[PDB]
Amino acid sequence: MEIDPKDLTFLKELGTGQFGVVKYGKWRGQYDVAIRMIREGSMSEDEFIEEAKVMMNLSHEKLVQLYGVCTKQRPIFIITEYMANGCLLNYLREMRHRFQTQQLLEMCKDVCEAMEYLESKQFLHRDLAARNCLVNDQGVVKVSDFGMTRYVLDDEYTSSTGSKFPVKWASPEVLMYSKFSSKSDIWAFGVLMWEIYSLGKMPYERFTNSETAEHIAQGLRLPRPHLASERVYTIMYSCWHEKADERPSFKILLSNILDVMDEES
Ligand SMILES: Nc1ncnc2[nH]nc(-c3ccc(Oc4ccccc4)cc3)c12
Repeated sequence: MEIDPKDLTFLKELGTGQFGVVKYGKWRGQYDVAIRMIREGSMSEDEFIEEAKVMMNLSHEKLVQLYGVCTKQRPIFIITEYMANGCLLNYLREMRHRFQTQQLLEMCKDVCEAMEYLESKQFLHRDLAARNCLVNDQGVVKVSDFGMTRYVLDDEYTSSTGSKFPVKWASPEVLMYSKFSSKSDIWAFGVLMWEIYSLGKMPYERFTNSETAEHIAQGLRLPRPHLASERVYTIMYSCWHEKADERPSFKILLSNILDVMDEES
């Protein structure tokens, strides 16, 4: 819903992200929030604003909430639930010796639940990766920046061969046909699981985007992480079926996750 900046306070700088500067602050006094100032020239504003009202109506505990927006000025402001521990990728790397596999599987339940809610609303992410997931003060993981890639003007960020396109998280049908589906978000979730159990290592770190695309196209798949059990690996590997219809839905995935958690007792 629209927010009068009168009701906001800027308290600290969190840094500049892919879509502009971000700061920590307070909304209506009692709400810790992160206000992002949208880089000018980066977004299709009208389309993004209209879709923002939709992402406002998406609510789930494991999804970084959108509390409102300031659109009658530029740069547009986006007021979101504040995640004290920052990006999940850097959270994974900083506490490399402080995560037990039970906490890792928890982080996977969190992501899978958020993506199952997004699946059930027939809403696509289009860029699921650890760098777009955030962690709050209680170690809980939440998805964010969902559907944001739909509104980027830079063609490098959108085209299959763009220099900034996340090939290493993309399914074969996204690289070859630009066919986005919940199944491509599932492929991406598989890669994300690999990020989690790898404690934040870059998938195919030493591959050019092209080399990755071709290897993926010919059957190469990420190696089982050291901290991943044969059951966890089975789940993230099942996310990477060549045939989209052969990949299990996020609901079936969450169930498998819960089965592994139960067997981890
Ligand atoms: N919410 C944060 N909490 C702590 N640190 C942070 N750094 N950056 C952000 C951030 C802020 C706004 C934002 O817009 C959104 C929000 C939800 C969905 C899509 C887009 C996406 C990310 C952030």
